[PDB]
Amino acid sequence: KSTEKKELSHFRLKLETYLNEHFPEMSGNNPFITARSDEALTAYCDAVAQGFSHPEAESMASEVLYQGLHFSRYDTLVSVLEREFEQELPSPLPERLAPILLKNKAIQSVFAKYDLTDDFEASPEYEHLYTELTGTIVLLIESNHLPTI
Repeated sequence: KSTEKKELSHFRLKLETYLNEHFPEMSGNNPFITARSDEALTAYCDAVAQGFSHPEAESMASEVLYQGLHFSRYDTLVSVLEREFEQELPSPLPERLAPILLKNKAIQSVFAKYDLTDDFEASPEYEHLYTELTGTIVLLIESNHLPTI
């Protein structure tokens, strides 16, 4: 129960950091962070109870913590912008535009066609997504409809 407070704080901090970096749009969601940190703790306490070591328990609790959060739309937009638009939109623009593009109806309508599972980026369909996003941003720039500031 001291262990449980210490572990809970450890899982919460890891998830806060991970969201801050990869899902900034979700990073202030206290209901999710509380609920997901609680789930990871239960996985940890279960594993210990069933005979797993501390490192084993922490490892599998971390898989619980991060479950369904391996694919990041934010990260994908940042990468597209850095790899493909480096000349037209150099740093720090990728980090500033990606959150706004994430709210753009053209960009959303592209991501919505795909099943963004944890293993999506390894998927054949990743390359399709990436090319489609690149093409959309080209159109946004050429039509002078790129979101600003």
